[PDB]
Amino acid sequence: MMNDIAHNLAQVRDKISAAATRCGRSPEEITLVAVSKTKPASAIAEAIDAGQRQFSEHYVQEGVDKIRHFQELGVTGLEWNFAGPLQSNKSRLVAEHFDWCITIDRLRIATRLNDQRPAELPPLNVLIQINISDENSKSGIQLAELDELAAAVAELPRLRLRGLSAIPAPESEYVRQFEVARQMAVAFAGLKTRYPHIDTLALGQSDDMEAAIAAGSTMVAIGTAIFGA
Repeated sequence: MMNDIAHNLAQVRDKISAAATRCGRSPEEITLVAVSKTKPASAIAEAIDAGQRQFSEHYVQEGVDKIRHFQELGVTGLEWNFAGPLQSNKSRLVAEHFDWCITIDRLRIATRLNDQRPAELPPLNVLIQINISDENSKSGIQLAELDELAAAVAELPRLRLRGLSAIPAPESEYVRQFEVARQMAVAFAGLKTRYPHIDTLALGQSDDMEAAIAAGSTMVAIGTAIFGA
């Protein structure tokens, strides 16, 4: 027998592996992040018992409480991503506790995170979020704004610019999912030619995973398919 979370993780990892191989990539090129927002520490603990080490949280206090909880238990090897929209007033908590911030879309927030990172911690890994296809969102920048933001973020020494992220508008057609993901892959490839250690393209959830992986995503973030509704 397996518990549901372990079963689900095995299923998702296998789908990712098959997609990678199918498009000529090594499965190791794709990092699975478990989206644990709204799920209790006990659920994360089951995921950890099933080998999962990287988790994404959307709400600052919830995430910090979980991070502290596992620190207190002495659980090692975890990586925590903050992937919610970040309000200025909560930036210090993120800077003090997270390993990655996925949603950088303004210089002011990057600068605060940089300035609030404790001296004893590694630099905070960051991705610049692109609004690639969502006319109904104000989160993420337009691609035309990327050069300006990336140059500024790259000069913040307590951050490490690692690449790009995006959450496309939901799309029913595979061909459109792929076209949008391809646009992100092109932007990502270009960024690599201009900055060091650009190695992360955070793109794709369950319904658009196949398109994202085929296009070049390196980091997929899955919630419901791991933890249930």
